[PDB]
Amino acid sequence: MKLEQQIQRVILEEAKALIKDYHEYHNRVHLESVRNKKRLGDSAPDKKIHRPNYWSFDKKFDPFYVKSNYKSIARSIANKIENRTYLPNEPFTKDVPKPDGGIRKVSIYQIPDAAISKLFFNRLLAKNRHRFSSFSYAYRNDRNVHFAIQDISVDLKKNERTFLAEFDFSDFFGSISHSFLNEQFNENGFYISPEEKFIIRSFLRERKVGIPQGTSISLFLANLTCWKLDQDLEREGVKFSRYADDTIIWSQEYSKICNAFNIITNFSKSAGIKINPKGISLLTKKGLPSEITSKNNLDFLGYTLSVENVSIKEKSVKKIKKQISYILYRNLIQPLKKTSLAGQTIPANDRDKNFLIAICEIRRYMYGGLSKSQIKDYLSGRSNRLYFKGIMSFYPLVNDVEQLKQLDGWIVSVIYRALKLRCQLLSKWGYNRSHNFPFILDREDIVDKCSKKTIAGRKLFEIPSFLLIHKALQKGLQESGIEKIMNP
Amino acid sequence: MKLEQQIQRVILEEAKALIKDYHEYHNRVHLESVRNKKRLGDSAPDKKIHRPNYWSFDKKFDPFYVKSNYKSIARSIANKIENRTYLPNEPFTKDVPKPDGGIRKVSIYQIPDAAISKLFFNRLLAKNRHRFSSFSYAYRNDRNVHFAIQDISVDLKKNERTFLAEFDFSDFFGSISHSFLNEQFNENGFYISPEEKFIIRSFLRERKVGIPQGTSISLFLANLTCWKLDQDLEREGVKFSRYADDTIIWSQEYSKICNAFNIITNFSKSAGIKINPKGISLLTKKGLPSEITSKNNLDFLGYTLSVENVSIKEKSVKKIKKQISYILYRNLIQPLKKTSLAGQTIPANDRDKNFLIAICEIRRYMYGGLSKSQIKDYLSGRSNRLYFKGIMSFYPLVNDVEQLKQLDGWIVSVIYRALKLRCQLLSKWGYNRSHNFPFILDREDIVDKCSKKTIAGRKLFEIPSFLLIHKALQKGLQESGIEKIMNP
RNA sequence: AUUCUCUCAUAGGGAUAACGGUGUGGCCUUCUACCUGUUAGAAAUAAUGGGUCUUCAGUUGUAAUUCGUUGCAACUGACGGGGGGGUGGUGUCAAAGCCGUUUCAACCAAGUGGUAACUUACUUUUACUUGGGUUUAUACCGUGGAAAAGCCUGAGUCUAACUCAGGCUUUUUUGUU
RNA sequence: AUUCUCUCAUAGGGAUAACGGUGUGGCCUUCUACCUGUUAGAAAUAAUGGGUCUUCAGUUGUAAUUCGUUGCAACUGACGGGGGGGUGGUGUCAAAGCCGUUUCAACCAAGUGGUAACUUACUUUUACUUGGGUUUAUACCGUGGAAAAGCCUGAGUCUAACUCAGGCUUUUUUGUU
Repeated sequence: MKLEQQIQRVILEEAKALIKDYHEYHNRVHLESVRNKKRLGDSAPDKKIHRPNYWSFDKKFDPFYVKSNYKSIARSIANKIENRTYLPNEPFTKDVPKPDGGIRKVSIYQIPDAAISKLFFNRLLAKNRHRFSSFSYAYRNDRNVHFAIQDISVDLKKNERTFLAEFDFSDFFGSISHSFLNEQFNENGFYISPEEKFIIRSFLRERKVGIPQGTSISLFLANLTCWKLDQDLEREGVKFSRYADDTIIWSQEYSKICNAFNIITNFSKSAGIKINPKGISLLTKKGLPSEITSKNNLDFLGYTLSVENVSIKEKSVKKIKKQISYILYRNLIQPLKKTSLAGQTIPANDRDKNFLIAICEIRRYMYGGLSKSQIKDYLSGRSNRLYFKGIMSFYPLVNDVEQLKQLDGWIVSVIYRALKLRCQLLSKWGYNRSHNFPFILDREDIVDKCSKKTIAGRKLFEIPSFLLIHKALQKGLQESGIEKIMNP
Repeated sequence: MKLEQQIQRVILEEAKALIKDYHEYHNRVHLESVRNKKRLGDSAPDKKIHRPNYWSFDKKFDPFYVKSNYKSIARSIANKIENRTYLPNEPFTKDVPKPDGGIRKVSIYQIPDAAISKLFFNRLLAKNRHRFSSFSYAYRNDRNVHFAIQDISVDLKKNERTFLAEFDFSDFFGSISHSFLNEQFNENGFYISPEEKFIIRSFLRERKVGIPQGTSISLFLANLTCWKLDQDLEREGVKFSRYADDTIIWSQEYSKICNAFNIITNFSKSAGIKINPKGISLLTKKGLPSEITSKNNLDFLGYTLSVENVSIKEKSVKKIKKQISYILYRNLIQPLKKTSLAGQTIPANDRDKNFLIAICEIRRYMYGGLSKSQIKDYLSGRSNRLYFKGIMSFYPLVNDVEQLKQLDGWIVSVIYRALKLRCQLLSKWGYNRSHNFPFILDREDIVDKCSKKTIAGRKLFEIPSFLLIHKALQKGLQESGIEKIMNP
């Protein structure tokens, strides 16, 4: 297997994946434009197929061009690597404002460069996995981060007291001396081949100071750079997880966390660049008090972890509520708030197509489109597999029944209120439908009525419930684990 | 995917693997009997195809019977699991004498029970991998134990003073209360499903006290029973590895090792059964002295690990020498020590077929059959892949050039001496061949002459060298890692 | 029968001789520096049959250098143990030493009180075979078929002896070849 | 051209209109409790069209029990928020409270100084769609072909005006369908 053939395969697969994503993009845009025409009538805006802007910044950001000449690109890249002259082209960088007031600098390399990065740095990560720490993730959406969450959750539940602290490694990775990185190349038993060292040094030479964040090379270079920090924190006995440019360190002892702070600074001085906490707190039971500055629950990647349970962060709950409310608004209010309702089917005959579309959109967003019979069949044993899609799939570890029950109530209440406003708007337009099915139900009846309603032999009006899919998620976690339910 | 179908697949695959192994066994026996006929002439023993004894102790130990009625076996096993009456049949148990003076009780379950054990306990180990420790292995031949070795090796090289201690958990797993095991079923975030709990309890009920060792269920149950010991040792800051019923705990601090001893004592008390050391020592540079009872090098699974290098254990070197010496003896002396040399080709015309067979046997044992051109192409870059088979494949981490150089000298010397004895014996039988090629070379010439010799255009007289394949092993470790060279 | 198929199936029924593999060589194709006859051929190469090195470290010169280092020469420094018995120089006031010269030893053995054996072997596991796939020959485990030999039992004539029937063991060819 | 093919190839040449995908439905097949018309049929079922629950905790009885627990009934305990404005009881010496009664609110909002909008959207990533595979219809991105309309430029007769040629933009059908 020659290197040129390997580069060919990698570049071609990356290009094909991007092409497939764009094809599905424009197909989705067309299907949605057809549905939106049906929804907003003549007011429906016209389709607008966009192509990513960075496709034009360089021709090699474009999947279609790279697929046009991936053989020549791979040929030249292999020759440049063999002659040790290869240097990656500049990536597209956009500065996104971090909510904490910082700046996260994304880097989108060109398809050839990204392909080479994956080919080599996935190999280096696989070859050196046992030298790296446990809970080290390059992205804050990585599916494996929940393992770290699980650990902290378990610890929080068991430990009488859990001291925690947080750190921002953003500036560390923005400006870390590449000479320090190079000093780590032959330490901690890392198996880095000479050609791999050339590719690492080439991607670093393309940069000037710091490691590119959010890239195929980020995880490996971070682990290689922070290997001594990880070793010192493990020798102290604290547990830690690095996700992107954030690090959480928790322990059962105050002295241990203090010494961890000391370790981070010894590492900061040795690296030439400082690491600053977001800082330190104690997590205890809600009833019991604290001696040091403390909070009841930590917020860790969309989870509010407490000594009593794991729940969804209020920001994440707000996002869920935003999506559900906008589903209902888009399908049941926005069309009726236009200047003309021409081409928009007005509900009649005890049938609202808009309400079915909205309930189904909410069901897709939450369950992934599952029926309550499917979920109950999984919960009973009748069925041995239930696909776990939707928003709850991203919160597999939630065990807060009260939160999900409250969100159930909120879903029902918002359905009632939006339907009432839809009736009011319809009546303004001159279509009395209050007595009809979708607008006559009282709130304390919606669920029941919609549960009984059937169309095409399938109950497509049932109001989706977070608690049912939570039951299923708990069973699926106890039967398959986290990794098997966050992707099929 | 129903449970019966899953059991069917597993039982059939296990039976087929065993059948394939037996077929290859008798085919090998025949090929070797043909070669041995050629070697020992009329004195050659007759073939004797054996079948494993345990195949007859129960019909389900026999792969062929299980393949005969694997459908009925799977049907009944699935029904028994669903009705929660399944109980594994007694395994075959032979008590082997451990060199330390102990007894290792191996357990060979029947093909159905082994298949079920794999099906469920591999799932459990995968689903709970992140809850387990790093260096936990169920066999002392597991390919991943070398990662643990690598870790300690690195530590030894970097640390001045590496306090080590060793522990025997043999009696712990021989008699651990199954109630303690059951108490751990709902701890450390372990995801164990109800059916998995039934299967664990069934395999335990089949036993009475302790965990079966050397089985598919050994690793998981050992991790589940020792999870709190692992957590305590990790909080202390010591690093440890459990291989089978052996545990090595190392640290850079004496206080940490002493506190680890205290932890093991407490865990022994909480389990109702004691854990005894083999005990506590300090590993330092060869030149520098020590305070406490100390040794220059620890012996860990075929490795003599020192602060200066990693070498092969003297017992393992003895084993290598035994195999090479017997190869030469069998092919060059034993046939000539028989009563009659009838049917045995006597060397003449400057060709010794026996010497070629012996050199090729040694090459297979050492290199795996590689040519020195293949190894030099890998070492140079001409060739990008060299399969790593033979004895050195089991010692991928050796970096002791002196040991390999000494073994090179020993190979050349033993070749010379065995050839000289072959010449003497041949002359007794009345066949003077001292002037001929295989009996004329001086020791300090053997390699050179054998290097230049060629047959079929390929140099199959070259004396195999440990150091060349060590160069190749080092390059392959720096290019592919441990996991990729211990199995292709 | 280890094949194929039925039984509310970790066990039992049937029906056919096949099923499952092994070494060699062939094509396919994965990667492989240089120099060469001699076959084709118009110097483009291919199959073939002979040969050479190919690694690591330092020094120095040179080019790049984001000051971690990197490409190229080209010079030497290693690149095949240890032990026993004699014997020469060294190399010192003696002597350890350590240079080399010859003999002994199949290994353990640089050791045991002593030293032979062993590979379908001993064993804490000391464990694996030649990049992936497929078909001309030589085969293999089991099962089936055929023949021969030996032994035992029973029946007919019956002093002997002969014939028939049943059972058991062993050895040879083949359909997979 | 995003197809196919050549150049010692991160770039350039050519040749053809195709390539790459999407929703629906069909078969294949993975797993799916019970009760039912009405179609086939001799009660063996299949496609169909309607309906019910299916989870968790405790108590008790019972069977196993390696004393961790496990199968089965069968009884209740939860199993769809919060807020604002009025209003009844409670439930106390007042009052917090907390039972229920009606209205308001699309969400954020249990809040902002104020409250609307928004899904190809905002964003630290807030990220994904209905078990696997394949073909009748409706399509999609790009490219190609055809037609129509508009604008600009040049040429001939030339006051006008007409004709031709070139370029640019937009909109419609199809070969993939």
